Amino acid sequence: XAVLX
Amino acid sequence: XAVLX
Amino acid sequence: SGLVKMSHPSGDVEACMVQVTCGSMTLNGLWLDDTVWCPRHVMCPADQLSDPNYDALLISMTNHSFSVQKHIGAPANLRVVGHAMQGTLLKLTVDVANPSTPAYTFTTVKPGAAFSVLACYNGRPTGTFTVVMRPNYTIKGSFLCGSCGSVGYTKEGSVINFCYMHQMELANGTHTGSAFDGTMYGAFMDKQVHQVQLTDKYCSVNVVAWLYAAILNGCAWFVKPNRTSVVSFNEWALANQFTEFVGTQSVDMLAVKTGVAIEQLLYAIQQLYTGFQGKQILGSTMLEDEFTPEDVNMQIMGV
Amino acid sequence: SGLVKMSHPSGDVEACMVQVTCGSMTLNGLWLDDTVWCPRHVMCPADQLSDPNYDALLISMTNHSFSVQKHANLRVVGHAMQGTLLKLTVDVANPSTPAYTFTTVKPGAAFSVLACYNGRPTGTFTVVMRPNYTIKGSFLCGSCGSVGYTKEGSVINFCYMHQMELANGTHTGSAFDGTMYGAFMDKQVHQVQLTDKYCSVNVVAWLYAAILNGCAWFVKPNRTSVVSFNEWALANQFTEFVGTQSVDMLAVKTGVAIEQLLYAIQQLYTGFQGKQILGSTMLEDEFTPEDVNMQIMGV
Repeated sequence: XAVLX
Repeated sequence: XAVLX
Repeated sequence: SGLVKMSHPSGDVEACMVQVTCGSMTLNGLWLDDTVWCPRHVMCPADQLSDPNYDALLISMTNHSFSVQKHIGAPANLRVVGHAMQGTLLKLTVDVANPSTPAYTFTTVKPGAAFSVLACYNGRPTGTFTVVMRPNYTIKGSFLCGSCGSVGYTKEGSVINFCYMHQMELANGTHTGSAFDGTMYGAFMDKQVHQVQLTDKYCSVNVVAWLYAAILNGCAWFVKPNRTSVVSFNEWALANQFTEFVGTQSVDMLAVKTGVAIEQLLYAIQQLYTGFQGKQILGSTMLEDEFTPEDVNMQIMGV
Repeated sequence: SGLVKMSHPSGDVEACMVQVTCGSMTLNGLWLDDTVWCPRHVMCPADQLSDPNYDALLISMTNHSFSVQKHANLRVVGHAMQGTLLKLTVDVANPSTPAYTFTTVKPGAAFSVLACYNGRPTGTFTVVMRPNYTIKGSFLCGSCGSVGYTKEGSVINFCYMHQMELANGTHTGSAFDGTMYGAFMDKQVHQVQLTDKYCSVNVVAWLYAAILNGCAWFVKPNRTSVVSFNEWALANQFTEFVGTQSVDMLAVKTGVAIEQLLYAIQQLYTGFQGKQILGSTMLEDEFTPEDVNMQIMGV
């Protein structure tokens, strides 16, 4: 889930 | 009532 | 959620703000090329506020009566060599073209449409925010005294479309000002008299935008197979404090992406208008009309 | 209400935005004097996003690995890693660097954000640092390196550089000391966030805003002390209330004591019972006491 932008 | 700013 | 109140970068517009003074009155002006725009009430003495004769005041003036100062950014020495009235705005001419004049137009904005405001005091930019122009031709702004002449605009690529110049407070936190054609939004007049406002109304196209955002976020319990035609909805709208729904390309983009048809959401609005009956949508108990289809397109999706 | 989501004018920060590329990755950077700051995740390639080993990454890099552009052209002549950020040095000093500091923002405090894509400023909004050290923003792919800041007189205080989306509509980033808000790692693993909470001091401000606008139906003589409210806060998802001079200002102008609004909070939290305030049906905690002082009063 954590998405780097 | 209307207030000139 | 993913949705916030997003204004335009204000740098371009910051570079056009000037302070305009006349007698003892000081307020903000907008410097484009050789013209400085500002509210005509900068001419009005305090004891004339409730009933100003602007024709007589303008007569009383010479070019000498007005002075313009640039406080921020590139400093400039200006001199007015011309003064004229355009509706509720002053249009002064100065001897120096604004070196930082952006490509621009003058646009009058419509109910439901969002614009960015640069709030200024004494020629100095102090904050920005976005407002949607209300169906009763007012805005729910944030302005104090000294704020007059603060400007509102939209952008088209690099072209700045100036649409608002702040004039007055009609009631607690409800404001109006001029388009640059010199017309006061809502036809309110620039005198200190109580002036009643029309009943406000939900902006139908924005509510639909908001429901699309809900669906996009995984919230679509309000979505039924049922629908209302635009025309059906539009006649119903006139009777229930909703503006008429005018479809646009970006709305159609939402309808496509979500697979949910416009008319379905209009049917949904029928139902919801009375209350959500204990339920919420993103995540309020009331309809939301302060976001446009372009906000949703922009902030949630690519465009 | 007279309360709007107000951000600082963004001109000052616009002139500092640039694009930074390294490898496949492209994102935004902040150009202040001779340094360009950007997220260190600009280094790693697609299939290491889940576990990068940034130190080994840094080594494999040279000054030639990074490309910096103002969308002049900028030559990077040094690279260093500071926590979760890259500190690049370039051979040209930004001619319009504003007076600035680096300061890390606390939960409840508001700041302005310049959303940027490919080094192009595309818009501003204000946000409050959540009690769980995330932010509710509007950030899409291409967004990283976007910058958040407050302003004091002429001095811009940079407090935020955008890094990642933890879950739908929920974001985080680093302070300019390189630390991440709070402790989140810049890798694409699933990461659990603390439970968000109402910012008590801000809700109090909002209620003072209501009173100033003549909306005061929720005010009663009843009071709850700061100490009892804070014990109640713990069990009810509110932050500890800490008074400040700006709140004190609001109390003096309205004549309504802080602890009357503490009591009213306790009651309103259980339900607005059909009524509105300014005019919502739930508590607002995204306006600070200084917002209220500024937008409505002096001050």
